Amino acid sequence: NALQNMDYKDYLKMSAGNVSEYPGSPEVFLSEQDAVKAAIDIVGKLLTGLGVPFVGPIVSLYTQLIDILWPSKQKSQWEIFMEQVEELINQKIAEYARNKALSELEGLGNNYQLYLTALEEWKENPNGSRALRDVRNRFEILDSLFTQYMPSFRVTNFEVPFLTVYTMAANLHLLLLRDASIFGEEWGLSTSTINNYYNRQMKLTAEYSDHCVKWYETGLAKLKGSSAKQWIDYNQFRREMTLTVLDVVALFSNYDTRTYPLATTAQLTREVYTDPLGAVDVPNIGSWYDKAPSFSEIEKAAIRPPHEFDYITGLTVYTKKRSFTSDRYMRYWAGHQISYKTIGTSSTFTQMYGTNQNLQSTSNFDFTNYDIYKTLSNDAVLLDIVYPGYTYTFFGMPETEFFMVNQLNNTRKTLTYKPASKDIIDRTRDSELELPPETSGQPNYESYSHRLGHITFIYSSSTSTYVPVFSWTHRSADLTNTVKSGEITQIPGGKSSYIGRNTYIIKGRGYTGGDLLALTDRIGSCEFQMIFPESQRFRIRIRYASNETSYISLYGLNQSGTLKFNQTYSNKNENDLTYNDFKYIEYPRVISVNASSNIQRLSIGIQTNTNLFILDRIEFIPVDETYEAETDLEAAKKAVNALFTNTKDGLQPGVTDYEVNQAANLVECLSDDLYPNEKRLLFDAVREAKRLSEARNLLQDPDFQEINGENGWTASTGIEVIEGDAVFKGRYLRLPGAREIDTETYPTYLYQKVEEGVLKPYTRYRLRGFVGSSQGLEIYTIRHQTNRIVKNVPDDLLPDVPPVNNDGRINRCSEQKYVNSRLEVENRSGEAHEFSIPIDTGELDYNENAGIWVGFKITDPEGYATLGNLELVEEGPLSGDALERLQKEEQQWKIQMTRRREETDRRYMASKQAVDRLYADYQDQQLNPNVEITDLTAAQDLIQSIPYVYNEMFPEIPGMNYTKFTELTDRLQQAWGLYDQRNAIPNGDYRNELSNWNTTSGVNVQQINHTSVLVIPNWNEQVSQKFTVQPNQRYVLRVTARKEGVGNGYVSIRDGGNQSETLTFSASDYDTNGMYDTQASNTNGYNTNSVYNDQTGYITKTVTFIPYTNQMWIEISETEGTFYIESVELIVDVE
Repeated sequence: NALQNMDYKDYLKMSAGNVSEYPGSPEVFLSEQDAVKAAIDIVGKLLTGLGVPFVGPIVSLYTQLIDILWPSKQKSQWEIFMEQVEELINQKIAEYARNKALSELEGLGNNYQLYLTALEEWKENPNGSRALRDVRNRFEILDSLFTQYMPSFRVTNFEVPFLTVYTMAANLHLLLLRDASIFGEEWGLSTSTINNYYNRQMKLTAEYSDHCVKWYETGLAKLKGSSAKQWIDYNQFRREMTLTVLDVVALFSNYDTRTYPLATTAQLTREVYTDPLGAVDVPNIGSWYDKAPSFSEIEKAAIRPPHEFDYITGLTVYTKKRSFTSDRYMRYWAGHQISYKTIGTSSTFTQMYGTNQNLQSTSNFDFTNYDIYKTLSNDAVLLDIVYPGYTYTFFGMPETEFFMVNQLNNTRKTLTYKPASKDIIDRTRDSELELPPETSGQPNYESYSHRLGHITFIYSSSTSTYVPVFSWTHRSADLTNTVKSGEITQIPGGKSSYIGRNTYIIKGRGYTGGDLLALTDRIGSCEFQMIFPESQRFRIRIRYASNETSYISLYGLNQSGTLKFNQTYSNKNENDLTYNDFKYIEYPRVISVNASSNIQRLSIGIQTNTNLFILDRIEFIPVDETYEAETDLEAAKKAVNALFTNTKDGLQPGVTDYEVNQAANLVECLSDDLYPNEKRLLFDAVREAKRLSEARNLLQDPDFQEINGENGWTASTGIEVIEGDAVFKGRYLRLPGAREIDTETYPTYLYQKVEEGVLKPYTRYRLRGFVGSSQGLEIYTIRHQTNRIVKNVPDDLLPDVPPVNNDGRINRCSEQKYVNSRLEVENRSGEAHEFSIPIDTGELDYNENAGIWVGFKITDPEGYATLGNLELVEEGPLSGDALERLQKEEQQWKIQMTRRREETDRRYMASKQAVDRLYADYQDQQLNPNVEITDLTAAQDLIQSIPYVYNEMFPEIPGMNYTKFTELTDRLQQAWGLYDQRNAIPNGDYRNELSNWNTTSGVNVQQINHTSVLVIPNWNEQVSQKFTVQPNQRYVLRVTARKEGVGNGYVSIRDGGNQSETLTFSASDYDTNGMYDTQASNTNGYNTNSVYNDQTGYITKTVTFIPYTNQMWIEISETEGTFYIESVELIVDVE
């Protein structure tokens, strides 16, 4: 059969069996095919050697690339790359520029051959000075040839037709530079020489990428049109230029050996589309597209909008029949339902295409667990001629064969769609002409480059258009998101799973191998589902873009936490991102996963405040067993060193007491097993740092051991000292809210004076502290001016879940790590935990001894504060502007003080003279005989009139005259003290309320003008007392009282015999002789009266008395009205 037509030549094709007239149609026929076949091989080889830094695998990779780009076949592969695009866009590169480029490329080839042999020489003899010369020389020659020639491949006017050439050359150039950064130290390159190369490499990665994408996009735009025919051409360029340009560009980022120091697996997740399945260019008949929908109707119908990566599980095809007569008919694919899913879910999706009406039959296909690596389709036409001689044509698809390989057990199978048709015209279409397998030894079911992903459909009943369209995913994109232990695994954002939420996916431009995931204010979270078949430690890295600075949170893999991201770009749409708009962030927590055959989940979400985060890919980086420990050491070595000056024997003044404590906490993280000596030395250092903090701190009692002690903190009742609690190391203060009792509100306060003795002139100091959380906390600094700030600090450093778990003891290591990550978010407007307030001295004065007051207060009953690490430190001498403004405040001050010392010295000397008058000596141990209660109240009223006894804005703190006030009050009380000892009547001035007095129930003592006054409010009401006296001694009784209203007030004294005396008070005591109108004679003859109303007006009356018994009674009463008694006094008469 086959053999009887065969020619001897065909038969001598060892295995000669009728595919030796197209023996690799995608290998060596049309130049678009051979370009595509070569690009698919190249991409396929590069994927196996990403990250790999060893000389052996790199030599064999070059061996392979060189055999593809510079074969010894009679046509140049570079020429084929030009033809490919020249044909697609129908423009030829001008003769001279085309020939120049081909020359230079042939020459590049000769130089690569010599690089490869030198590289091989060096592998065999790595320390031979000849081999080192050779490999270095040949590298330097290639680099400068690339630099010379790259402009040759982007000649302006011809950027698009050159694009494949440009791409493949740029790729070699980036690989070349990569070699420098891995082999450079061994070739003898300087550190700086290597750095220059690496910097050039990263600049060039951006230039070449941005050029490739720009011009892909421009080329594609110029094939836009309005007809179906033009759509085919537009899509061809999309497909071919993805395979030949964008797939290569997407690898460029992985050639960075600093970011990728070991083997890395990349995944191309973009979909590509094979040409639509309808017949074209049928002799004397035409094409499916002759009568078809418009360009934009096909773009809409055939091409899926961006979506989460998916794979096909099932298909139901709907078949119709078409006849013009009964002799001849086509049954064809009229529409379909396709079932598919995302990774890891179990949720089946279904979509419907085309029509399902007026059907002949239905065909079902199950593809669960299989990849489809190849399709054979029939593009058929039905042609019929009917009376009276008119031709009718129908284009449709009556047959496909799906070639399948099992994902798990690797067996092969074929499923066929083939309804009965009769007398139709057929051409077969093989998917491998467009998407060939990789060139290995291996069969296509092992080496396929793409699998069938989805099936769309171009449908119009008007034009009888019924055309399936197949999309395809690259092999490098797995269906399980498996993460292996010996490599960096990349998982692009498109490979997230559907869990029921909408998801915003942006169209990628080629840079990333696929589409981009975006999180927004509308859709805040995504989930990934992954298989981890081995137990391993990893760290996570994320490749991202954003136009803001905010943070993400990560949940899953037995942990959760937060990560800051920094703005990467500004003033662009998210569709105009270029290479340099993408950066990396690294999560600083090592993840432990246990090996499991089931899915493990990681969810990523942004905060309430955040608008946009664009996720390109997440990366798993394997780490060994000591990585966590090594990085903890590095963190601690840094934080401790930052405490000290260069000589290591002092604190920098910008370093806070809180920071000393933070560094100490991080030292705790160190492993005793790995770093005992390093840990001991860092402990030694922080201990010394803490002692240094206490030495420079000008506050007494910074650890709060002696509250209300001498020359330390003065504190209101209720303030608590806490030790052994979260956030603060050692001891801190909790200030409660102000206390309400009935009408009165009693504030919480804490203050201390720093004395003049420890200060310096013309110097700046800083009050610093840490607030855990607060509301209504007032902080005061006082030297000459008083300054006040209010802090309201949020309670954002404690967690809402246990920070320890079972082990309920505090762990200062994990506590500080958590607190550090919270101080890392950006709110410094009065709500920062730290505070630092400046206080400036001018001249010093040991007499004034003004010092510096620091004060804290809460007036709000609902306020509070936790407060620690308090310090007052010297910053340094004032100079420049700060000094001038101080000399101004100071001079403004000295003027104020001069006025105020004058107000003081008068009120003072007046007060002091009143008190001087109370005594009959200069020692103050003897009272005058003649002093009465009224001399005491007068002194007291004047003492009360001394001003500036208290600070105006903080009255609990002493003012300039506190000392003067206190001295006179002590002296006044001493004298009042003597008065009561002298007074033979116990409690005669009612300073002990009503003790010693027998009273009826309505008698009370009231505070009138800061003095005790006995009140008798009604006439049924009485007071008396029996007390002892010396018989036959002359006493004098002195009564100071005010009688108001009708009637008389009486004070009666008697002995136990026949002696008694009665003093009478009445409102007649005030009535006045009267002006009697200026004694009826005064200038001109005008009138003036006197005043009978003397309200705040007591009268003193006296009477002498001799008791002839050792007992006496006093009795106080009234007939009516109200009687007020300031003092009853019974003293021995001096005469």
